[PDB]
Amino acid sequence: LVKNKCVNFNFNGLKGTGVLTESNKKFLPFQQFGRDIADTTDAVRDPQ
Amino acid sequence: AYTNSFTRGVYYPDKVFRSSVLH
Amino acid sequence: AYYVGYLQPRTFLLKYNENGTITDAVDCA
Amino acid sequence: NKVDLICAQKFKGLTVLPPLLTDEMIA
Amino acid sequence: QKLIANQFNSAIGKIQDSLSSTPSALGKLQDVVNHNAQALNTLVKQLS
Repeated sequence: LVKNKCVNFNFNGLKGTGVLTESNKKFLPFQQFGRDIADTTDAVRDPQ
Repeated sequence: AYTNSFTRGVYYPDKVFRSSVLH
Repeated sequence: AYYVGYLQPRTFLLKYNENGTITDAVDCA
Repeated sequence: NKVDLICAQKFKGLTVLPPLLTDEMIA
Repeated sequence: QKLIANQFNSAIGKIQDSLSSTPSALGKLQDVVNHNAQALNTLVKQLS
């Protein structure tokens, strides 16, 4: 897991590019990834 | 016998986390 | 004592709080 | 006084440019 | 002169109350802001 750096990533099939910076957030145990108001994935959960 | 369902039966339609929005 | 109801195709407006919890819904039809 | 979405819109290529005259200059 | 000055001062003072109490007073500027926001939101939601 490459943190704090601009990388390409693939979480379970959610492919994307950006910087991962360990958001606090409150994901319900079943919730895999989050989304902003514009329906763009702004948070993910590590499957490891 | 019959009864009113009121506003019950809502579930989470997906695994997506949404915060303080209306979807 | 158990209750049974049936699902139908519908549009719902669900409200999520800041914690990601569905706290209210509107049945559009 | 009487009058996160911005960042979300910015991440889709839509940005807002500041006016040339600031509110202080207009005042 | 004194009566005219007092009337002007009273009217100016009532301007503040008229603007502050009425929430619909500045509807034109807020309409401009809301038109911009609605156009941007429509442009964003067209991506889905």
